[PDB]
Amino acid sequence: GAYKYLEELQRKKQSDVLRFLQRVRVWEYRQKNVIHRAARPTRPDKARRLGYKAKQGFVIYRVRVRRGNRKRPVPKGATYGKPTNQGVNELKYQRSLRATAEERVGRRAANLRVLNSYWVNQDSTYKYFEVILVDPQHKAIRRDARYNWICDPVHKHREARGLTATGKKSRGINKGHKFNNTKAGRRKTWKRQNTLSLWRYRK
Amino acid sequence: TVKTGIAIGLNKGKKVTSMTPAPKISYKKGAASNRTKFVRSLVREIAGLSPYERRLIDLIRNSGEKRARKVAKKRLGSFTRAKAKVEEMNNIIAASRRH
Amino acid sequence: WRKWNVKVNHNEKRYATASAIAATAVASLVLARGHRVEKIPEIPLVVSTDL
Amino acid sequence: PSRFTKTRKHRGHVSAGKGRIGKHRKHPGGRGMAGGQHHHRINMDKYHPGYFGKVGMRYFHKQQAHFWKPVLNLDKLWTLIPEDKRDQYLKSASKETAPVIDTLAAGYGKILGKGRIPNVPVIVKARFVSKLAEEKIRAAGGVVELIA
Amino acid sequence: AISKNLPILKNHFRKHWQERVKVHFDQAGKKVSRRNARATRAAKIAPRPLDLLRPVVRAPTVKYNRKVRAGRGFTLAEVKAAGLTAAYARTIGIAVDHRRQNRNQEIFDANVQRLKEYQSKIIVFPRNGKAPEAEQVLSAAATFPIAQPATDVEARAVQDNGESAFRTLRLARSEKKFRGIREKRAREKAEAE
RNA sequence: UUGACCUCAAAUCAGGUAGGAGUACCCGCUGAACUUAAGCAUAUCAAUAAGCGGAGGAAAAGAAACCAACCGGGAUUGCCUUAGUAACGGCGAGUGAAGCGGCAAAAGCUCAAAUUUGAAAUCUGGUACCUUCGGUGCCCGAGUUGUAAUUUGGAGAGGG
RNA sequence: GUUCUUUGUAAAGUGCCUUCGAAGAGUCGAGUUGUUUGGGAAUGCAGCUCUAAGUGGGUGGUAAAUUCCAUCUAAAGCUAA
RNA sequence: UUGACAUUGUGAAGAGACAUAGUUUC
Ligand SMILES: [Mg+2]
Ligand SMILES: [Mg+2]
Ligand SMILES: [Mg+2]
Ligand SMILES: [Mg+2]
Ligand SMILES: [Mg+2]
Ligand SMILES: [Mg+2]
Ligand SMILES: [Mg+2]
Ligand SMILES: [Mg+2]
Ligand SMILES: [Mg+2]
Ligand SMILES: [Mg+2]
Ligand SMILES: [Mg+2]
Ligand SMILES: [Mg+2]
Ligand SMILES: [Mg+2]
Ligand SMILES: [Mg+2]
Ligand SMILES: [Mg+2]
Ligand SMILES: [Mg+2]
Ligand SMILES: [Mg+2]
Ligand SMILES: [Mg+2]
Ligand SMILES: [Mg+2]
Ligand SMILES: [Mg+2]
Ligand SMILES: [Mg+2]
Ligand SMILES: [Mg+2]
Ligand SMILES: [Mg+2]
Ligand SMILES: [Mg+2]
Ligand SMILES: [Mg+2]
Ligand SMILES: [Mg+2]
Ligand SMILES: [Mg+2]
Ligand SMILES: [Mg+2]
Ligand SMILES: [Mg+2]
Ligand SMILES: [Mg+2]
Ligand SMILES: [Mg+2]
Ligand SMILES: [Mg+2]
Ligand SMILES: [Mg+2]
Ligand SMILES: [Mg+2]
Ligand SMILES: [Mg+2]
Ligand SMILES: [Mg+2]
Ligand SMILES: [Mg+2]
Ligand SMILES: [Mg+2]
Ligand SMILES: [Mg+2]
Ligand SMILES: [Mg+2]
Ligand SMILES: [Mg+2]
Ligand SMILES: [Mg+2]
Ligand SMILES: [Mg+2]
Ligand SMILES: [Mg+2]
Ligand SMILES: [Mg+2]
Ligand SMILES: [Mg+2]
Ligand SMILES: [Mg+2]
Ligand SMILES: [Mg+2]
Ligand SMILES: [Mg+2]
Ligand SMILES: [Mg+2]
Ligand SMILES: [Mg+2]
Ligand SMILES: [Mg+2]
Ligand SMILES: [Mg+2]
Repeated sequence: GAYKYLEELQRKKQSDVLRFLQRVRVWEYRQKNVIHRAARPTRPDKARRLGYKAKQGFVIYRVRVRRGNRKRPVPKGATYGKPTNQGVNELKYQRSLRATAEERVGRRAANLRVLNSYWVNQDSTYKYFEVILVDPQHKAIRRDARYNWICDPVHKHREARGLTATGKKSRGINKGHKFNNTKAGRRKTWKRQNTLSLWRYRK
Repeated sequence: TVKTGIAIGLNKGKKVTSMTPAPKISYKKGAASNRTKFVRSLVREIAGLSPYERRLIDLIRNSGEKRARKVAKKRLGSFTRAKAKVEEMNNIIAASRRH
Repeated sequence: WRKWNVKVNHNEKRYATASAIAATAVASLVLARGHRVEKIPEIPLVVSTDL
Repeated sequence: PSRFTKTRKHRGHVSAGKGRIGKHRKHPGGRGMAGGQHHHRINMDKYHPGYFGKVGMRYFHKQQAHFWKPVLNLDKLWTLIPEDKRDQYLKSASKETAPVIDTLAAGYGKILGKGRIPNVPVIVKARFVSKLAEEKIRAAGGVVELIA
Repeated sequence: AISKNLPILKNHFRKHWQERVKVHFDQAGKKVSRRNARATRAAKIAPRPLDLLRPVVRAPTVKYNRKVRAGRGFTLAEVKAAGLTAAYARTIGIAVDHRRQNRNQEIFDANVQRLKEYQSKIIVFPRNGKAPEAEQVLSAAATFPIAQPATDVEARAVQDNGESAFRTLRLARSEKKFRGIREKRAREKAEAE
């Protein structure tokens, strides 16, 4: 199959043929609207290991988001409290640009369900992503044992809740000593270790 | 191994009649394979070398194999990868512009 | 979260119930407790399993 | 119960037992463990010498268990044998048929030597021993058998 | 705020802790609830028991390896030896664990024996639907308990080879302690030009 | 001249879908100061309040890129414990988890990466009929820039 | 429990021999900045710059070079109590 | 405000090295 070649070819992003390619595409996308419907995946090998399928009900969307830090809003940089909180300008934002990308298209296609998304390009100002989506009212999907899970209401806006692959990353859901803090879900486990538990027969 | 049967020292621990289990194929998640070998070989020669890889084989020729690692170490993650990277360019060099 | 229940040592607990069982003999005690047992055959008053 | 509580006894007196002059105010000392090195130092040194500063080495990710190793003294030792079974061994201090005692099985890690076992053979299976315990054990015709 | 000869305390109540007090008034309730669930599962689950066959397993770490404990499931090995595939064993009320491994023969056999007893002490009804009602034993756990293996005998002959336990410990600890130094002396002298 | 294709549009085009509300509990973002330190800035209050986006009857987590260092264990969640401990800390005030053990409940799995290539074997829709949460015939259409079968690392595949 | 159609020149399970055994990239990882954490020469998260490999890769709670060993199999997914 | 790196590509003359072939850098 050709997908193995595509996969390998794509890890050579500074190879000559690839940065010609990167160069021409990144100008074209940037011309088009910030969110625009993609006609087909430009990385079909990436799409398809990430859940995509060539049948009606599957959708691709290309979106770009600004790069760099999060400038803390606040009029004139004024912070009105303690010095530890006086920063404004080296402040970073706990979600990935990919998450912003997912969220902004998911909103644009609220009949759809975000399934996953993948990086395709960047310059100094934007990162470019394609988001692979599924339409859970499409009968082709509503059948399909493998995908129709996406049809249940627990999966409305997974991107808004940190349940897509990026989201699970940033929430830091992983097994181990490295993830004690966030893992069962950080606020949840905080609440746990900070709940006072009293028995009828006091222990 | 064999454990000594006491509670300190070299092969500290309980003596148990041993078994050694069938190998797990997870444990071979790294192995090459003919298909990958072929495809990677082919891609390489399709697409050529990246900028830092070129700066690399120059240094190897013109400054030795130790300055090469030092730069490659800064470029890549770390030292072990630079080891393998220099090592790889070394064999591009041999295989090609030589024997 | 006021303390509503109370722990009692299981053994001290039994000491008590035993003491109480013991005292259900002792007619004076049963009399003093209310309980109209002057006209009963004997104490402990044991009746047939037919009950 | 409130019934037996001194505040019942203080109703009708002005200051509730807390003084007309000194009063009962919110936090004169400061709060909690404040003043430690200043207005509360006489009480800290004295009653708590050792409080401030550091000693030895930090140990990151210390797993208590590593060091699990309860001690049992010869003191006892025979208690690890059930008493009915026990009287039988005392009488017939004997090679060829001496009691086995798996101290690890009983949940001890080391045997120590507090004091005088009878002059009767024991076979003692343990992970560690003090030099002494083994000595005393041996002087009764017994051995330590090192397990794990 | 420091006075008398009192021990120094650490009562962590500086957050809005009253917003997070769970007092289990529902102990008795949950118990009832919990029991009802079991009566229900039992009834739904026809003659099956309420649990799966679990293997013996020696527990981890220096502290508990004395004891033996119910495992998760049975290792692809143990099942194979007991004359059945795992896909079936799963439908017969036996837990199987693809990630446990056999390094210990004594435990391995124990687990194979556990399986032969189970197989012999169950009956498995024909798929058809003849359903020859057979009364449920509720606990695979109670039916096939797990005992600690007897490791010796009460009494025995004393043998004293002479060389003491204490010094062996000491020496044993020592050899390890200097194992590398001694090797560096072995290396450094190997380069005897 | 006629017919495709790619990309892009338009219909009050055939059928659908999102918005708002609620918000105890839940998944995220963003984010204080009062306060405590007997002053105070790091610290603390607090990864709390207020502000924002998103779900359900629970949610989230989940079949190990885990824990261990044992004679090893074996998805996740919770309780008892670990422990006011290891550790963090103007090492001040203060803070502070995890592995083992017992217990509640238990359950396991599918994709991607493979030539069906002696036969796209797959699917939306329209339509006619029927025994209508659906089936069948037919016709447009999707789809080879890959829709089915097969395989998921515990394995597994091809020949014998 | 009953009854009606056999779904099949269908589908699945197991033993031996041989050859194979594809396994997720602007990711892992690294520097730095900021935040956060009990996590201490850096616990997680994120920004910018660098950016892998395949007997490889991650982890092994003191930075580093060397040599081993142990243990999982990331960067895709569903799931009752 | 100032520097570096990324956005960043293509020729030409002149400098800069393996130390008076052209890969590389100003
Ligand atoms: Mg389309
Ligand atoms: Mg403020
Ligand atoms: Mg700060
Ligand atoms: Mg630009
Ligand atoms: Mg924490
Ligand atoms: Mg109490
Ligand atoms: Mg009181
Ligand atoms: Mg009272
Ligand atoms: Mg009174
Ligand atoms: Mg008075
Ligand atoms: Mg008086
Ligand atoms: Mg009075
Ligand atoms: Mg008075
Ligand atoms: Mg008073
Ligand atoms: Mg007064
Ligand atoms: Mg005064
Ligand atoms: Mg007071
Ligand atoms: Mg202190
Ligand atoms: Mg004592
Ligand atoms: Mg508390
Ligand atoms: Mg407070
Ligand atoms: Mg309640
Ligand atoms: Mg149960
Ligand atoms: Mg039946
Ligand atoms: Mg219409
Ligand atoms: Mg809403
Ligand atoms: Mg805050
Ligand atoms: Mg307050
Ligand atoms: Mg103050
Ligand atoms: Mg004050
Ligand atoms: Mg003030
Ligand atoms: Mg803080
Ligand atoms: Mg709020
Ligand atoms: Mg609802
Ligand atoms: Mg449900
Ligand atoms: Mg429930
Ligand atoms: Mg769920
Ligand atoms: Mg797995
Ligand atoms: Mg577990
Ligand atoms: Mg100080
Ligand atoms: Mg303190
Ligand atoms: Mg805190
Ligand atoms: Mg348990
Ligand atoms: Mg299942
Ligand atoms: Mg993988
Ligand atoms: Mg930092
Ligand atoms: Mg923040
Ligand atoms: Mg940090
Ligand atoms: Mg190292
Ligand atoms: Mg293991
Ligand atoms: Mg999937
Ligand atoms: Mg899920
Ligand atoms: Mg400039």
